Amino acid sequence: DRVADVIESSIGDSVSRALTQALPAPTGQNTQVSSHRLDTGEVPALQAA
Amino acid sequence: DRVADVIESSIGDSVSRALTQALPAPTGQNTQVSSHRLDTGEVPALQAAEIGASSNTSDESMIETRCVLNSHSTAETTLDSFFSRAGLVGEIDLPLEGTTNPNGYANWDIDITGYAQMRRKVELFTYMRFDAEFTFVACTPTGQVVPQLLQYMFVPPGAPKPESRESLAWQTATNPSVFVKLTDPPAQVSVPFMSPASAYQWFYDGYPTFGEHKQEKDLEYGACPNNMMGTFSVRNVGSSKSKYPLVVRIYMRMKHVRAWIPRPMRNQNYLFKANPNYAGNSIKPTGTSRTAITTL
Amino acid sequence: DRVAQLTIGNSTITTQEAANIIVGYGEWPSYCSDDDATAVDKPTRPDVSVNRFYTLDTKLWEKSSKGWYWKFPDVLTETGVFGQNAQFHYLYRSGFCIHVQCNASKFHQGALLVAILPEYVIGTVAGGTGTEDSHPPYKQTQPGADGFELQHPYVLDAGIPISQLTVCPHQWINLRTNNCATIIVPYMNTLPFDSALNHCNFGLLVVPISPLDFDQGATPVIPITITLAPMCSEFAGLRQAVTQ
Amino acid sequence: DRVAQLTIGNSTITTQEAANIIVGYGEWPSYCSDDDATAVDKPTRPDVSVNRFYTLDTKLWEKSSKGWYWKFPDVLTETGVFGQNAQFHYLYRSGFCIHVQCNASKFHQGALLVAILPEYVIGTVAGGTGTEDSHPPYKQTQPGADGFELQHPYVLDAGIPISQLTVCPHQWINLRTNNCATIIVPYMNTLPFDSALNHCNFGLLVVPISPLDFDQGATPVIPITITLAPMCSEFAGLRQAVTQ
Amino acid sequence: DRVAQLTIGNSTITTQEAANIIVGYGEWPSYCSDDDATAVDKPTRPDVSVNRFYTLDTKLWEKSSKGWYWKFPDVLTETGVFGQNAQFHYLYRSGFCIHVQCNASKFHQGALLVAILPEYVIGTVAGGTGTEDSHPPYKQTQPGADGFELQHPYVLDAGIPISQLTVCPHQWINLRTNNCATIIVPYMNTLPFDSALNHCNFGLLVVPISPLDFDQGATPVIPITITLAPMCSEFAGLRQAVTQ
Ligand SMILES: CCCCCCCCCCCCC/C=C\[C@H](O)[C@H](N)CO
Ligand code: NA
Ligand code: NA
Ligand code: NA
Ligand code: NA
Ligand code: NA
Repeated sequence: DRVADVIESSIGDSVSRALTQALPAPTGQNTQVSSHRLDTGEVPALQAA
Repeated sequence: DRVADVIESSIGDSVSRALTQALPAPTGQNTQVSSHRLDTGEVPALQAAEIGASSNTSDESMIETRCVLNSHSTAETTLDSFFSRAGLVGEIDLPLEGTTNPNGYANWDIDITGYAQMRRKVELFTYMRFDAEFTFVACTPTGQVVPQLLQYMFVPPGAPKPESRESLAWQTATNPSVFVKLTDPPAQVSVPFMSPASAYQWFYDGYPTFGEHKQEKDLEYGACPNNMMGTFSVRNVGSSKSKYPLVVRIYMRMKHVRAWIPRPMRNQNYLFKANPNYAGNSIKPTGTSRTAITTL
Repeated sequence: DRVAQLTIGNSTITTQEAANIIVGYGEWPSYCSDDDATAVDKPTRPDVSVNRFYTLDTKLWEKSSKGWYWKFPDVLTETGVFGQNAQFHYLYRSGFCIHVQCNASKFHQGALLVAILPEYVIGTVAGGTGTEDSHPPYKQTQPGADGFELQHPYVLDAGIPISQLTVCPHQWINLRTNNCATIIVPYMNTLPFDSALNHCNFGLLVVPISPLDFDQGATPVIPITITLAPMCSEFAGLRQAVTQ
Repeated sequence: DRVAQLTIGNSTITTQEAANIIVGYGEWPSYCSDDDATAVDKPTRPDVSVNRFYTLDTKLWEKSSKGWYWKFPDVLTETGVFGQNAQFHYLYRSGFCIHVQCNASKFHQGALLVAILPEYVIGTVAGGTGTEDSHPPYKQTQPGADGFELQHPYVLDAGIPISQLTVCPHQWINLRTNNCATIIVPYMNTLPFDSALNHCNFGLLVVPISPLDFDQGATPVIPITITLAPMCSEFAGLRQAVTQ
Repeated sequence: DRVAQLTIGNSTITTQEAANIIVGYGEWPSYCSDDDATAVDKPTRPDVSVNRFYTLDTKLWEKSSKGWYWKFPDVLTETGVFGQNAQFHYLYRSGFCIHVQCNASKFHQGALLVAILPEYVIGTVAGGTGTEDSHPPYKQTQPGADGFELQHPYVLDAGIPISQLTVCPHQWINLRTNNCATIIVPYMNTLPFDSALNHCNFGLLVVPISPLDFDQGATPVIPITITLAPMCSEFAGLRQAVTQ
């Protein structure tokens, strides 16, 4: 009855897909206890600006 | 009781492990709706030809496609559709005066490799198994139909080939023969797959016999007896010279065809029957050429 | 997937720049069925002594090389225990695992087409004019382990286009990508068994489609080595050793 | 994650040295709500004919380049079917997928900052002394597809620090790491629709923060190509074609 | 597995070309049991102030270098808070996390053997002839943080073969593979605690087994840096600071 590319079409979506959400933050984040970590595979310090 | 490497051994497995399966495909594949895709990690367009496999990229992943219900048949590209068409494979002359079969009889060595059209098609595959339908169109060199009676005889390898029009071999006590007048419609007959092999080979990379293979015998390279089906003999059914010059054209139509291992299609002109020789000084490109690569 | 190891018999091949493995016509080598066979004598299946990797001669890839080819049952008929069985027995049957290896550097370039052409019949130039019905000599139709060089690669010395040679089990060795090609071939013939001496089931073609190139200073010697191993070898019809 | 493919319309982009994808302000382009709209006429949403990748001019990265910029609704107003719709219609709305590409070798070096600056208003040097109230010419505020070169990149030709330009959707092209930057921008303006001719929603800035460098002998021509695709394009207020 | 991060105390080490981590004799450093101890006074376990990464001097790898060694409790006795505790207390106990780092380029080559040899007693050449009972000076048996260079690496300056030094916790730095070696050593001694001044539990050996090499033009200065961190440090028997 109606062409498929029109049915499955997404032209018209008025809602903005947001990848992030606003969370409550009434105070500065806390710090948690940390111990030594001697391991391979996990590298928190290495980034890619 | 028995050594372990013998129990767990796999020597003897006669079943061929196949990685692929033949699926139904009566029509061309359909196209499904496709939308934009902006993401990392997935790259349909990128391939690696080194692997030796053709690109598996589909239309849908390269552009935004609509839905198309393809109902185009794939029936005309089956082996039977392709090969089941009679084509010229032999031509026999029976003139009155000359040096080519002037005694009212001829022996044609059964070989469909004498004509380019038919030959190029079959040489697309290495092996082929099939039954065939032979039709014999006879008339004079002008195309005139004459009231003459002929006898065609299939002489399997080993049977006595006729040495004259009145040869005793024409008694056909066992060989199959056909008696027709040129005024009757072309004789037609069905032939089975008569090779001692499981299929005919358009290419045989080897020699038929053992021993030293000297210069003089290189004539035998590529000659496979499993393809040599015998001789086709023709004659004027009589004991005197015919009143007219004749020609017999032989057409072949393949039926119930099986084919294996495709090969590159003939690139150069054919020169001989028993081999793929080509003119080394006239090696032409597969196709057309142009002035520059940046201009049509 | 870029790394691989091929172990068979008492031989192992290693590679860290492979491009998957091709299985000719989607079929693994196998032994002959009891209904596909005719010879009534019980065959010999030597296994480990013949189904192993044999490394044949090495070729040198030059900026002007045309390409080479090897006929297969043949290349091995005078080597190891496989050769002995191929000589003592009338009938032979087997598949092959072919591994062509050629490495360079990240600064060299070029592409080799490694393909398998069943029933690779060789033709001649017919005296140039095409009026002379000449035939290829024994030294060319069955070159042995030293292989033979192509004189007219464009037509594969057989009047057929190399551009279509890819309809056959093949693989490429693109120096910037991989340094070897692996092809597994099943036994292909119209007979269950055949002579390893008179008949060559297929031919291995190694042809440079994209010329080798590099700047002066980079090692100029770039070899192409051929290693191959029979698979599911079976022999029958025992007698004395025959060379040809 | 280093490899990616962007398909939209009848165009596809490939990359094997990417650095993820940035979605400006964490929002994907979308069409206008029925409650955010005012224009009562039904808009045109040409889809595939306008939402595809358009490749604008190429720039040459020199060891002394300062940087360039492109105003966006603008760069496309005279190209393809997008341009036609932008000219025939009064109102326009859309997001963009910007893909800046620039490759070199493992021996070249340098870093480009690719950023999106909304409402990128250009200022002038005010006659040098700062006593002359001069204004940027049409050729500079809306440079078209050829883009325009920055005269004082440190202040972005607008009296603002480039060192803080990273508070805007951006990405870097560090030759030793990636060879392209992909940024997806939603429609940003204080109005649901606006003129594609009089207003430029944002500007694309490509600026060398770490100078290009290499040793003599390595190819010296290092281009920077800009490819961009509209997304969720909507037009309204039809009339005759207007150029400006 | 090629990348890693070692965080301990207020120090962090990074690496992108590692070769896993070795844990000497399959045991992690631990504190002394209540049944393995004798000293009755309560020990000090300063934790974060002493269990952190200390980076000692850097050595230069030359095409003719023989190798160096460092005695361990020793190298740290005059550094940071670890040194202070080692001087003020009679008894000391601890394990170590040793990280030797040395990077080059994809065009340099060479291999260093980084090993830990417990109770590494140094011998002398005995006056060459072997008739003089000479002994190694304090400067050589306990070289401090500057380490000491081997005069006869083949015999490790102690009459034992270096070819067998791999029976000790070790790792290699093969420039074409990795640029660092990480070894974690537990406290090893026949006593639960001992003096950090008079006794050296083990020695760190860094020896070039495959000479460094490169073509003229590539940076010629290739340093080898030693970073190490104590683990589970415990001290007892407090008094005044003693240097030796
Ligand atoms: C009056 C009865 C006439 C009967 C004629 C029967 C003809 C049967 C012909 C079978 C022909 C098979 C041809 C197949 C292969 C070619 O001969 C080879 N490729 C030639 O090298
Ligand atoms: Na919206
Ligand atoms: Na089988
Ligand atoms: Na395809
Ligand atoms: Na269909
Ligand atoms: Na006769």
